[PDB]
Amino acid sequence: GLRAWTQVLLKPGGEPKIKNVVHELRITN
Amino acid sequence: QAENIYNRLGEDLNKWQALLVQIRKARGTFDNAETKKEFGPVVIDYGK
Repeated sequence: GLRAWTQVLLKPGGEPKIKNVVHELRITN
Repeated sequence: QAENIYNRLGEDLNKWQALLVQIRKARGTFDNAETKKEFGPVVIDYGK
């Protein structure tokens, strides 16, 4: 499972998923 | 009128500080992360 999660970042193996990320912009001041 | 505003300000240090604080609050108010404010069941907001 650790190997599979590492690959996903990059059947008994498994396959997790991923969430989104904090990406944005601002001009506050 | 920038000249009229400067004349109204004069040269008071307290006046300058207050003007800066008010300008900061106002620049905070208009402009934000979102585009159209949805304040109410019918929302009109201006991105342009």
